[PDB]
Amino acid sequence: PEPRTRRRAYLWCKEFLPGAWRGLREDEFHISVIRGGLSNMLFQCSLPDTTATLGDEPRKVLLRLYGAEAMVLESVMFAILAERSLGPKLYGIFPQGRLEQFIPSRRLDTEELSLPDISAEIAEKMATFHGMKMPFNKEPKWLFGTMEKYLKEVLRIKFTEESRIKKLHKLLSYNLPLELENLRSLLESTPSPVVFCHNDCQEGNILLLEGRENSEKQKLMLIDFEYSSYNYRGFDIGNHFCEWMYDYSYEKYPFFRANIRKYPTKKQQLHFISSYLPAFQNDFENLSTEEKSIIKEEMLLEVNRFALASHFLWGLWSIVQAKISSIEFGYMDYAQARFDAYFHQKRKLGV
Ligand SMILES: Nc1ncnc2c1ncn2[C@H]1CC[C@@H](C(=O)Nc2ccc(S(=O)(=O)C(F)(F)F)cc2)CC1
Repeated sequence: PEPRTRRRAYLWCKEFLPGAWRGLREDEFHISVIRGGLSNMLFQCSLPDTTATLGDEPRKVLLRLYGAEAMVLESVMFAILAERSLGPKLYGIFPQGRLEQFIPSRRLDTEELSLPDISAEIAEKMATFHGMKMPFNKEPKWLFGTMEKYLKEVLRIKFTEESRIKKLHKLLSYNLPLELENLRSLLESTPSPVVFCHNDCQEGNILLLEGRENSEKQKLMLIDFEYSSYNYRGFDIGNHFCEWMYDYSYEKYPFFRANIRKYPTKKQQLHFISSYLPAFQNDFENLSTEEKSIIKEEMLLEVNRFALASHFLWGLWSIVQAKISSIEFGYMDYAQARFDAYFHQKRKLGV
């Protein structure tokens, strides 16, 4: 970072954080980039090793700059999740960004989502997240409201470059407005409890906590709640299952691989929900084998139907990003991949 912003960040840390941060000079302030870009930039700020801690205060903190009533809701949500220890602590909030607890950890990779212990804990963390009471609108308008929003943007897109017109053209040929109504119809007739959903539960949004790699059941934290809202539970689980097929670490264009064969098997899904249901309804454990098994089979139909909305939603989303995003990513190919998966899943389900 340039000297002007380095100023900004020094002051935030000095003005907002307790103990040693308070009596610290500009010439003892360490900050380096974690993630650059023009939106949601991340930086680690730290004390010198030479400087002694006074009280509770942390040695490292993460600074997050927004870059680019939405802010009120996200801030409140983040504060609340920090109070309940479900997210990183919140140390500072200001117009340009926030200071949060730095969680020593790494992101999971796509392959890890299928490891039984990992999958089981995600299901447990997700169930916990789904139990949160939040001061937000409890009507499930997010999913279809967001899909309509992006669809309407998609119909207005026009591309200057030539290959992009052809790609958009193939996508528009599916009759997106009509297909959206097909989806709504299917989902309106699929019962799914409304709950506080993460809405974006992918490997890059799950941290594996340092020094807990040997723990069986408490080694992960869910992060990045920008899309979170009251939603059908089926979406969050179906969305997460879709995320087994996609790997965003791929180092060449289009900067992702899709592997349709990596969608969880019946067995792997059952592994996930068998960890989910006990964690979401505490007395589920005490049902009869028969009653448990009826609930589980029903739940598989549910999440596999909702997985269609994941394909449809991120497909549309991805067309819009191709237009407006600064990030280096093959959006249009990703959109085609999500729609291919959408039509494949309808075939699999017989819808
Ligand atoms: N509160 C949080 N919210 C979202 N993500 C978080 C949070 N806390 C941690 N993380 C991820 C953890 C894993 C990962 C990470 O640590 N990356 C990273 C860390 C440090 C550097 S560096 O400063 O250049 C270094 F090399 F160390 F010197 C560069 C990159 C990304 C950040």
